[PDB]
Amino acid sequence: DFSAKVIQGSLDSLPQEVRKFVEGNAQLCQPEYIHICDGSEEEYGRLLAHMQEEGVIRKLKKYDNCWLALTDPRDVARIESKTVIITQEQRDTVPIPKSGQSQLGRWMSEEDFEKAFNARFPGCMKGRTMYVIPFSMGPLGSPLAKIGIELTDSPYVVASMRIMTRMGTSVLEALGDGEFIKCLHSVGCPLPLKKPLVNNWACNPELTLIAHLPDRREIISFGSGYGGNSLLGKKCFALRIASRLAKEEGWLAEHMLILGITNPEGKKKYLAAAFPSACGKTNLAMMNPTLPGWKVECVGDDIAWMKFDAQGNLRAINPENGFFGVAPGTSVKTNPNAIKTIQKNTIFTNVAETSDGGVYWEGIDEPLAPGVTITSWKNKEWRPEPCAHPNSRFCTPASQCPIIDPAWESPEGVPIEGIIFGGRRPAGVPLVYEALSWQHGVFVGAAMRSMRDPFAMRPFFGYNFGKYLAHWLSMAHRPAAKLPKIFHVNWFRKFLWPGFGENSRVLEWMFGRIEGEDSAKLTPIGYVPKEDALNLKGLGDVNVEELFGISKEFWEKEVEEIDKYLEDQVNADLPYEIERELRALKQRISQM
Ligand SMILES: [Mn+2]
Ligand SMILES: [Mn+2]
Ligand code: NA
Repeated sequence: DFSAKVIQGSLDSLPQEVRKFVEGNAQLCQPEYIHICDGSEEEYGRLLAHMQEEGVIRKLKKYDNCWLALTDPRDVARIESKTVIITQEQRDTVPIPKSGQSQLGRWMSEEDFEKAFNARFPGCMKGRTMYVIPFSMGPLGSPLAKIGIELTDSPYVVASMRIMTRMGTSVLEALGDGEFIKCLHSVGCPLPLKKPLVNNWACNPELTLIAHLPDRREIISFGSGYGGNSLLGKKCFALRIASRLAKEEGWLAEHMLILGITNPEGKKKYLAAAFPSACGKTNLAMMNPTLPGWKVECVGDDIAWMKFDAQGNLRAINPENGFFGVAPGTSVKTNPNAIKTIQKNTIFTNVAETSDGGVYWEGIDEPLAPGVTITSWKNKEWRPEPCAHPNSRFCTPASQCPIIDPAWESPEGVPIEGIIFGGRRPAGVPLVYEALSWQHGVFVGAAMRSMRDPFAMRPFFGYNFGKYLAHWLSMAHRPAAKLPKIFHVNWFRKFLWPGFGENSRVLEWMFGRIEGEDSAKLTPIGYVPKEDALNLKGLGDVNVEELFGISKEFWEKEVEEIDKYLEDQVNADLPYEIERELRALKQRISQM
């Protein structure tokens, strides 16, 4: 019994299964106190003040209620070599490759994990508070939303999870006796400290391990307090666990932005998009379009959960409640909507601090006022090695985005009429092309690169990628399902295209193609825009010949390399339809 150690809330008031989870890991981890989070503003402010008192965070006096954390240099990102999924058979988690290691995930046996678990978690929270975070992934009470409970010994995680999810007493009420994802986290530094504490950031880099057990509905993470390792809603739940749930239940959990686009007549369409690059999604999702009368609005910039309703519409929600964006490259010039979002109630991690209480990073594109000296993320003076860590972050409420979509919290979701795959390619791949079919579209997603990153999901596949491809293809056999039109974009051909707000011109063409305009020319790789199909007013003389140019020699090599990749990495689980599209594309290119 742990009722004596409860410092907020009550074990009695919890649902029986939530109590089992809290009390069981309390017995294992042995925390001093147990804090059931209510999600309130009072709880949030006093927790920030407590982190301030202990040197864990610093207040940023320039802004309204903004904070800065500086971490141990050994704990600054997701570590893929210590990120694992546990199933009975390895084959269900990753395809068995013909050669070498799998690039599509990392499996660990139930037995191996059991040893690792017992060598870490017993007594790991000694002298620390165990925070119980009840959180909803998606608008509270949405039919697409899923609920979880995160146990953690890190106040930084609690604060960050308040921004990145809906959390508090309301989630416990909405949950009741229903199912939830069990999330267990520890920084892995029980008191008294065995190891020395670096920069007031508790971590155990040697024993760091981020484990997923989809069959048990469990995420178990140890040793890292950073981002995707500690905010277990973000990658562990929303992509890795969710994609397995999505396979079982007939929906999709994807690494996609969701944006709403409006034409000058007020007609609205929603698009989803997967890019492998860090900045690529936020650039597009928070874009200021340069075309007169066109509007762009953000539903989300990272995760999309998509399900077909009874009318056959692919409905999407953003399961997150905030933005955990990469800080470097966030420019006052070329990303003003993102900068506006972060001016209040934002937790920054590993960015540089100015003398006047502001933030700084590489690519901010705003010169500092005279006198203003910079302190780097290592807490030392800096003079124009980088001032901010390249994977440094802002953690900010989604509601504060100036162009947040009015339907971003709609429980039914938004109707996805188009899915966009993206890649940074210097040669060969045109500005934009549209997939010939759903099956070809799935192949396009599988052939993405900028290391190859199919669906932008390489580090996040929750199960076998071959079976993931088969799951995608199976959507074409759902009764009366209106399949989204699929496109591939490449802003970075050479640079022949300005990009930024001008990409709205490419989105107009996608919009019109969805409406059924004959504004397309057929090519061996798919449909491209016609001569004069794009709106180029205000751009001068852009080289549309070389920009939409399709070289026989390039694409011959491209399909060969895709063939080798998919044969090697997906192997026996590669669905016939993907191997068909590959040979079909190979054949179309041979006839050029
Ligand atoms: Mn203290
Ligand atoms: Mn992401
Ligand atoms: Na610190």
